[PDB]
Amino acid sequence: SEVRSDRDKFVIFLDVKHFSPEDLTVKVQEDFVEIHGKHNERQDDHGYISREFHRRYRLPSNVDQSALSCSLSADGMLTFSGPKIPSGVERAIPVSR
Amino acid sequence: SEVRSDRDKFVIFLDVKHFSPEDLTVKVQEDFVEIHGKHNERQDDHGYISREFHRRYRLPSNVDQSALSCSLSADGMLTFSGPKIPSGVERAIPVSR
Repeated sequence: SEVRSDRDKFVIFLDVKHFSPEDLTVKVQEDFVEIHGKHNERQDDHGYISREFHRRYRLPSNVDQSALSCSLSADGMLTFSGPKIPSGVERAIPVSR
Repeated sequence: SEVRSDRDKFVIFLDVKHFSPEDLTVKVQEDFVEIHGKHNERQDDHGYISREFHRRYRLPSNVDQSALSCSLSADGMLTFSGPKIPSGVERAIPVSR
């Protein structure tokens, strides 16, 4: 987990390496991002393992909830992001190298 | 997880370091050991995290189900064990050093 928020955007990075994309759900409700995962795996000798989590995050009030995106990388990182809407009211300048 | 089984006993070791003793349940049913854990934690900014698992293990038919024990170590290791009942039918000899 890393949650980053700047003037331009809000981003959640969440390591979910033990989960398949179909195991995950992401919902936004009442100004919270709600992320759930559940993965079940058969073991040797008729055992099984279930891994499960929930993560609730507060969503800043200026994130555009009509422009949210979420993706899962091949290496198991979930990225959830949204741009911030300008309200009309120091500014970092990128240094290229 | 490590599951060990010798002529004397059956032992499950399971790392549950993110769980409190009150978060865990252990049940034996239909020749399976069923271990569950769920731990919820409040975060900063009104977030929360839930961690949850299930682990089902087959219990050997010769384990004495009247003499099962389970404990959680300070460092978060769960040990579940039972002795085997002698049936009446090579044998390792310990080497002390």
